[PDB]
Amino acid sequence: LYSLRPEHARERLQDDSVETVTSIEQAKVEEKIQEVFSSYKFNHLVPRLVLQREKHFHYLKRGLRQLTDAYECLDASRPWLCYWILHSLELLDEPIPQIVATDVCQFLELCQSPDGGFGGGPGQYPHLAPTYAAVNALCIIGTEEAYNVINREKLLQYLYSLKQPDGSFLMHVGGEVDVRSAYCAASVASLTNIITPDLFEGTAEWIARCQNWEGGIGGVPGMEAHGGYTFCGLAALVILKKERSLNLKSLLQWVTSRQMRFEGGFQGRCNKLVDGCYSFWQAGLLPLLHRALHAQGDPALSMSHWMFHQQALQEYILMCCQCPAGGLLDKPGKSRDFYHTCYCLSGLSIAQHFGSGAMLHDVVMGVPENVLQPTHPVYNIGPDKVIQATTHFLQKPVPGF
Amino acid sequence: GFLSLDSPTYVLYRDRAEWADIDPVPQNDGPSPVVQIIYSEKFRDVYDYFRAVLQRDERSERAFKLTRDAIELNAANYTVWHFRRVLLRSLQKDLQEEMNYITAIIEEQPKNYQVWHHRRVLVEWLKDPSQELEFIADILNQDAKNYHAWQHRQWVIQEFRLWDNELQYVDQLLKEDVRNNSVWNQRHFVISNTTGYSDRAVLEREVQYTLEMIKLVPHNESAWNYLKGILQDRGLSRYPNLLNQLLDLQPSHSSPYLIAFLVDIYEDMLENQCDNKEDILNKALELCEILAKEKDTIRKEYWRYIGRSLQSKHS
Ligand SMILES: NC(=O)N1CCC(CC(=O)N2CCC([C@H]3c4ncc(Br)cc4CCc4cc(Cl)cc(Br)c43)CC2)CC1
Ligand SMILES: CC(C)=CCC/C(C)=C/CC/C(C)=C/COP(=O)(O)OP(=O)(O)O
Ligand SMILES: [Zn+2]
Repeated sequence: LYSLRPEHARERLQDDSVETVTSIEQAKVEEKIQEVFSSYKFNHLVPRLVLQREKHFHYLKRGLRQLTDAYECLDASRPWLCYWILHSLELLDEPIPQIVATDVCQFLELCQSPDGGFGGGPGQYPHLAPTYAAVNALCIIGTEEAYNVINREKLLQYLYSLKQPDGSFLMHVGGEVDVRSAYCAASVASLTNIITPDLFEGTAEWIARCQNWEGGIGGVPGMEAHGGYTFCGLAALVILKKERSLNLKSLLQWVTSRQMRFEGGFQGRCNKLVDGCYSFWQAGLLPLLHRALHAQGDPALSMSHWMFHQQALQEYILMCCQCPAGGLLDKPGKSRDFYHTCYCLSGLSIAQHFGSGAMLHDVVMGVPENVLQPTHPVYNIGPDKVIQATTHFLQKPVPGF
Repeated sequence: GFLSLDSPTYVLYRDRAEWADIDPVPQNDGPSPVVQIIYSEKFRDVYDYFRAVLQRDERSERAFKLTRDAIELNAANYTVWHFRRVLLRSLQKDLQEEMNYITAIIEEQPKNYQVWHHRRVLVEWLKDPSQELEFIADILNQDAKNYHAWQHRQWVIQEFRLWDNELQYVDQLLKEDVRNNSVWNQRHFVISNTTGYSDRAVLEREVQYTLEMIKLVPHNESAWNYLKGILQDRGLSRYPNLLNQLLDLQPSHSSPYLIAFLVDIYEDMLENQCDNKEDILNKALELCEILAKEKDTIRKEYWRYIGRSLQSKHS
C-alpha cells in the first residue's frame, strides 16, 4: 500500500512557516487522513482493502425506492438520484429487475416535458442537468421501453431553444450558462442521434474560451479552472471531435497536478481540498486525454496505465471514502450521499481499468472482489450501454422539423 | 404580511383562511414511485399549494409570498424561481426590496446557482451595479473562494466596466492568503482585460511580484502556476534570465515546483532550437526521473510520459 509506506510521510504539507486559511485547512485534512492510514498499525491487524459491496448495495437498492426528508434539497434533481443509483448498482454489477426498470421509466416519463427535455421531478420545467441524468439512466436500463420514453423531436427542439449565438447553451429557459450545458447537450444529442449540422456550431470554440492560464477549464470564460467544469468541457469536445481546440498539454499538466501527493485523491481546483467525487471528474480526464493524444499519434503514451497514480487513488477511495453503514463519501467525517457513492465508484472503476486500442490492463487494489464493471469515460455509463444506445438510436433518422 | 417559514406561529397553508378557496395539487409520482422523497408536512404543504397556483398560473400577491416559502424549503427549485420572476414583473414589485431579499438568502446559502442568477437578473433589470462589489466582498469575507461569488464578480466588472479598484482588492486578498487560487485567477482576469501582459513593464512587475511570493512561500503552488501561466504564453525559452534566476533557488527555495518548472523551461528550449540540445535534454530527462522516482512520485506516470516524449522528440 503506497499510502502506508514510511517514505509517504514525507508528502505531508510544507507550509514554510507561513500559515493561512489554505494551509491550515489542508493540514487539518492531512491530519485526519493520516489517522485513517495508520489505523491498521495502531490496531495491529493486516490492512484488508475491501469494497463493502453488500453494504453499498442495501443503501442503493433502498434509496432507489424512497428517501428521507433530508433529500428535500434534491427535490429538483430526482432524475439525478435515479442515475446516481442505477449507475452505482451497475458498477457494482447489481441487476435492475424488469419491474424496477419499468417503474424508473414511468417516473422519467412524468419528469419529461411536453416541450422536450426532463425537469427535476414530475411537472417541473425542463433543465439540462436532469435531462442528461434522465437520458443516461434510461440508457443504463437499455430496454426498448426505456429508449422509447425519450421524445427525440421535442428534445432537439428543446436543445435549440437553449442554444446561444456565441455557441453556448443555457441550462434551462431563463437560466444560466456554463460549460455543463455544452456537455449535457452533447451527451443527450449524440446518444439519441439528434445532432443536426448546425446544432453545435460555435460550441467547441466557446468551450475553448473556458480554458484559462492554469491549463484547466472554468465554468465560463475568465473563471478559475475546476474539475467538474473541465471534465464537462473536455468530454464535450471529445463528443464533437474537437479536442484539439484545447491546449491538451497544459490541460494534462493541470489535471495531473490535481492529485494530492499525500491523500492520493484529487482536489477540485488548485489549493483546495481533496474530495472523493473528483476521483471521477478529474481522474476521468486522463482516459479522455489518452484517447485524444493517441488520436494525434502520440508515441510516448503508456500501454498499461493512465497518467495518474491509479494505486493511490484506489487507496484513498477504499480506505477513506467508505461509510461503514454503506455508501461512499467526500472525505472522512463527511456524510454519505448517492452523488458521492456514484462518483467515488465511477472513479474507482476508472482507476482499475486501463485500455488503449488493443491494450487492456487492470490494477485492482485490495481483494479482487473489488473489481467493478467498467465505465465509459465520456458518458459515465457502461461502455456496453453506450454502444447499445447509439446503435439503437441510429436506426432512427435525425429529426428534421 | 410575511409569516416566516421559521416563525413559531407559522401555520400550514391548508390551515390558512385566505387560501381556503384553493385546492392544493399533490405531486404525481406514479403508482410505483422511485427515488421517492418522504416530504415533511411543511414541505409537502407548501409545494402542494405551489403546484396549485402554478397550474392555474395565478399571478397574485399571495402566490408571490408563497414562492418565497417554497424557495426557502428548496432554493434549488428553478421552476419556483422562474415563476417568482414571472410574478415580480406582473405584480410590478419593488425590485430594490427584492434585492434586499436576494441579499439575505444568498448570505444564508451562497453555494447555490439559482440565487446568484436571480441576483444577476435583478441587477440587469435595474441596470444598477452599485451594491455589487461590496455585497460580493462580504460573501468572500465568509468564504474567499466561493465559486459563484467570484463568477458574479467577474460578470459585474466586465458588464459595467468596474475595473479600477479590482487589482487593489486582489492585492488585499493575496495579503490575507497568498495561496487563494481564486484571487490569483482574479489577478489574471483583471490584468488581461485592462493592460494585458504584452506591456513589458506590467509583465516585469508581475514576474517580479510573483517571484517575491515564491521566495516567501516556496511550496505555494498558485504562485508557481501563475508564473508559468503568464510567461508560457510567448514561450519560457524566450526569457533567458529566468532559468538562471530559478537555478539559484535550487538549494534555498527548491520545492518540486522549482524542479518541474525547470523541465518546462527545458521542454521549450528544445522545441525552440537551443544551444547544447544534447546537454539540455539530459538535464530535463534527469529531472524527470528524480521527479518520477523521488520528488513527485504521485505524478510518476506523467513524468515518465514527459521523459519518453522528450526523448522521442529530441534524441
Ligand atoms: N447529509 C444530508 O442530509 N444529505 C446528504 C447530501 C444530500 C445532497 C447531495 O447529495 N448533494 C448536494 C447537491 C450536489 C449538486 C450541487 N448542487 C448545488 C451546487 Br452550487 C453544486 C452541486 C455540485 C455537486 C453536484 C453534481 C452533480 Cl453531477 C449533480 C448535482 Br444535483 C450536484 C450533489 C450532492 C442531501 C442529504
Ligand atoms: C454534468 C454535470 C451537472 C456536472 C457537474 C460538474 C461539477 C461537480 C461542477 C462543480 C461546480 C462548483 C460550483 C464547484 C465548487 O464548489 P465547492 O467550492 O463547494 O467545492 P471545491 O472547493 O472542491 O471546488
Ligand atoms: Zn464531492
